[PDB]
Amino acid sequence: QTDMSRKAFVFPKESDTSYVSLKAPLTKPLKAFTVCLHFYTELSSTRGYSIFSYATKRQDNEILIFWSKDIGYSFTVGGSEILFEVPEVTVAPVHICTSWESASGIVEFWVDGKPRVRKSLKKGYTVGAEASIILGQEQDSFGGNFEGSQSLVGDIGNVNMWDFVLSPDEINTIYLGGPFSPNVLNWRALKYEVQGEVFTKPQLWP
Amino acid sequence: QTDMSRKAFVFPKESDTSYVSLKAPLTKPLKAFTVCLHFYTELSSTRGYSIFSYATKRQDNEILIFWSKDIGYSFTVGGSEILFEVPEVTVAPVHICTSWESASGIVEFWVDGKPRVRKSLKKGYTVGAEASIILGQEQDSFGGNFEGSQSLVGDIGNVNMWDFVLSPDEINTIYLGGPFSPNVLNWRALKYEVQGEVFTKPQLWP
Amino acid sequence: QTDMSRKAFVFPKESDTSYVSLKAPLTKPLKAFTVCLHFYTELSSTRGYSIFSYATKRQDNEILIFWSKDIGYSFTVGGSEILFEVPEVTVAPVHICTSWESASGIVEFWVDGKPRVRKSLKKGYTVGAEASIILGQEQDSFGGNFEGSQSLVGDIGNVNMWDFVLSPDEINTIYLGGPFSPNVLNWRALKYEVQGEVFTKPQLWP
Amino acid sequence: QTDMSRKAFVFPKESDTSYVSLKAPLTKPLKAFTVCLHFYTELSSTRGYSIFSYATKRQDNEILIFWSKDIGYSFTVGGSEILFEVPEVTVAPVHICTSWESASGIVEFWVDGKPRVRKSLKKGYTVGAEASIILGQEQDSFGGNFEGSQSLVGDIGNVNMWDFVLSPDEINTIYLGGPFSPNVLNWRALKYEVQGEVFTKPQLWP
Amino acid sequence: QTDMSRKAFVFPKESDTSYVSLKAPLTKPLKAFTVCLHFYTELSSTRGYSIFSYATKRQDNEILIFWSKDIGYSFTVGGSEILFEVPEVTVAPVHICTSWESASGIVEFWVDGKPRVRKSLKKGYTVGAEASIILGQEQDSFGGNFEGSQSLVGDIGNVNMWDFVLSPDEINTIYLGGPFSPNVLNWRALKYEVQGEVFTKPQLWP
Ligand SMILES: [Ca+2]
Ligand SMILES: [Ca+2]
Ligand SMILES: [Ca+2]
Ligand SMILES: [Ca+2]
Ligand SMILES: [Ca+2]
Ligand SMILES: [Ca+2]
Ligand SMILES: [Ca+2]
Ligand SMILES: [Ca+2]
Ligand SMILES: [Ca+2]
Ligand SMILES: [Ca+2]
Ligand SMILES: [Zn+2]
Repeated sequence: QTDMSRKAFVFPKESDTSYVSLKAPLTKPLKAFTVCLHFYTELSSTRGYSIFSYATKRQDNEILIFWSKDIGYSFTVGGSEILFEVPEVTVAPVHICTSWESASGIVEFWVDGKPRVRKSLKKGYTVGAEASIILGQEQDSFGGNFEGSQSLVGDIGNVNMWDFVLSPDEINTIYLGGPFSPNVLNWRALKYEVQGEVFTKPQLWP
Repeated sequence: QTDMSRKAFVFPKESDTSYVSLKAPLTKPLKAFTVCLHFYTELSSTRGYSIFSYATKRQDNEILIFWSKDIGYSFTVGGSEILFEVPEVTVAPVHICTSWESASGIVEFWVDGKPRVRKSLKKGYTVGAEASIILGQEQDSFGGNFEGSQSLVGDIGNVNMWDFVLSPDEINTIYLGGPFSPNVLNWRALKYEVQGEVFTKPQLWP
Repeated sequence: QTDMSRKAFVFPKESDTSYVSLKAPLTKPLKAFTVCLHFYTELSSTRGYSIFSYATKRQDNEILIFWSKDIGYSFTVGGSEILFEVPEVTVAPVHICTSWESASGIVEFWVDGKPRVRKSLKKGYTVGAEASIILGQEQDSFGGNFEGSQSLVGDIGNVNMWDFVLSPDEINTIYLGGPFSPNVLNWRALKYEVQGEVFTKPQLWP
Repeated sequence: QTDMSRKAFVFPKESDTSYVSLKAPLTKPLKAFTVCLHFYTELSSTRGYSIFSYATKRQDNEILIFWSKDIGYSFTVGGSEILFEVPEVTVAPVHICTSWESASGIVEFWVDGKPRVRKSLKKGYTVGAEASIILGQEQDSFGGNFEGSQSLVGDIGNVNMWDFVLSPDEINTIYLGGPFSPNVLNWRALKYEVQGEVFTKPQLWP
Repeated sequence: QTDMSRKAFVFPKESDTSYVSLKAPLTKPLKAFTVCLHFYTELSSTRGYSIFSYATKRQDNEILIFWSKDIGYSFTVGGSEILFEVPEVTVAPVHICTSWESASGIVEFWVDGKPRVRKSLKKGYTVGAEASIILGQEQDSFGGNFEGSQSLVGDIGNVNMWDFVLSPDEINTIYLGGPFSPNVLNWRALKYEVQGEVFTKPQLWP
């Protein structure tokens, strides 16, 4: 349990061996979640990259937030993908929150505190809770099989996860700053293991 | 009967089966009206879609607010249409207010609190009081004959209707969300029925 | 003799029969004038139109403010024309003031409270006192001979006229909504006759 | 000497006969100077024009501030020219200050209170003190030989000249019109002669 | 040892002979550093130029901050270059800070107080302490071999340097004007030699 407040993980160049493994108190399967995080990369007009990679022993893409060049954000749950298209890239750090709810299939995707349209994905599914949660690489197997062509080059931080859907008022707090207590991954009480070329530095964003 | 304040209807996937039917205490046929609503969709550069479908047994397009692909807003009263061309799509929630007065034929169309020029439509006509008012689908018959290629995919809310023409000052109060009470459809006391895949969630816009 | 404060004339369709004639209490030969007004039309990228038409029995274009397609504002006194070119159309209400002085020939043209450069027109000329002053149409004879393809379609209001050139401070006050006292035509004590399809409605601009 | 505060000279049409001669109480040659002024013209895309023409018996362009069509501002000392190119023309009144110091050759050119990069011209030169200073026309001889295709059509005023280089703090005050006391030409104590069609009117700029 | 507060160096013309050489008693090789400065030039869309050139006998580009036309900022440590692409030039003074740490190889580049992505250069290297630190020219040997085609034309000032990586809050303090004390180069106690056409003038930036 380490407090990572105001610090981010830095992956300064492309590799297939640099990653952070985040440990969640494994539990019953999830019927809903929210994941929020900050990241900052120049890779967006060049190639695609994984932002957050959650795999189970039986599904490598159990939850995957990904940037796909010439498209925009890619969001996948239990192997099924949906797109949130982005016509202009930002040259600045980005905050995202994304959520999924089994009962409705609704996915929300929030970029710098502003919502995309609601979309539909994997209504009725359950997300497994024996997970391998990885920052900086895209998993093709449980805890492994990374591709350098999907590695994250740049900074990522403030990764928090909850097992329910945050309301728009709660998102606004996470984006602007205020008190909250994530119950799956908490940045202020983070259990993690680093591997390869990854550094811990003061965050570049407010 | 339900205060829908801060909530919206969500239509997360294309279909011809998902809709909301709004119930008005309607008695007197209409010689004037104002409709205002907020909606959020990414469909605008892909296809046309219906925003507000008001149908009677004599005229399926008695009041129709529609987005026409590569044209802009389409406004229909008693089967006759007028266009408000839009050169550039805004991809963000939009507030619209539209009004018609039979005496002059004057139509107004307001987008995010800004007026379009006044136009003329159906001077002398009377709009039927026995109506089916639908969100999410376009009616080709009283309460039905929907076409999936005209469904709204996204969120709609703050739907309000009056049986007279709001003044520019009153429109501004609606847009900034000051106190009002509509006399045909009131979002703060709405009676409605839901069909198919539609959800009620906290509104995405402020 | 009517206070038109906060109201505008609406000309919702193309025609050669809808117009307003304004009556000055006057008849003194003009050695100078200023004309101010607000108007709102969506015609500007499609065709030309008359904005303010002042005719005497000797000269149909005695004072003429006109929009000419692909050029911009055309301003004529005593049948002689000067242009104030406009590269990009504003699709929003516009406020204009224009003035002329016989002694110097100096013309000013102010758009949304901002001055165009001073130009020269008809130095030494006298503008006739007995006039037909028309809104909505362009006159080719005293009080008539209108051309439908040059009709104003949209709203016009706040029309005022003085028999001297307003200073830049005075125009700034008129634009910003301060106090002023027109001595030829006064929108707050307006004597007029309407013909054809013209309506009086709350103004759309603040 | 008259106080011309709040007034500007107006040259309403092209000519080669309209100009204003400004009288400086000059004696000792100049080893530095600053000239500031406001001007407003719409000529900038169709031809060049003189802004401030200072001539000596031995040199017609002893100091010349000129607008070169398709280039931007042209600044000359003792017949040697430097350019401050302008990619996009502003169609609004402009305030300029420009300075030159013989000890360094450094030229400054400020446009609407913002400094261009410093440049180099005529280091060690001395500027003649028996001068003909004209507005409205470009001198090819001491007090004459004007070219109509180089005449200023528009307004000019707030013309002030010191025999030293103003500091950045002082320019900011001259742009803000805080207090200042020029020692060569003082718009508040101006001695001048007019010729041809030039008018004095209240300034268009605030 | 001069207090340069509120002054800048001015290089008014392109040459290969105008430069400033900054002196300080550095003894310890550098395992980290930060440099900050203001500069202002109009060269950016015409050609490349050197902003801060730090050479050792071993390496002419030991630390080099450089502008490359049609590309952006170039940052070099020990002859190894990284780019920070800039597609739209800022035609105004700019403040930059740049830092490197040997332990991680992480480089930071901040423009007008906002950070670029973190990149990687020369992990494990050491920057030599016996240096030639030049403004105004780019070094191809220890203290010389200047190329006029890489000369800086414009102003530079507020040059400071430290032997450690400034944190984000420390950069804020510098950019926003708070008191600070640098430990390698200090604008308030600057020792230097100058050759050629270089002037000291009041700074053009705040
Ligand atoms: Ca995978
Ligand atoms: Ca993969
Ligand atoms: Ca229909
Ligand atoms: Ca249909
Ligand atoms: Ca005509
Ligand atoms: Ca006519
Ligand atoms: Ca000359
Ligand atoms: Ca000449
Ligand atoms: Ca070199
Ligand atoms: Ca070189
Ligand atoms: Zn944040």
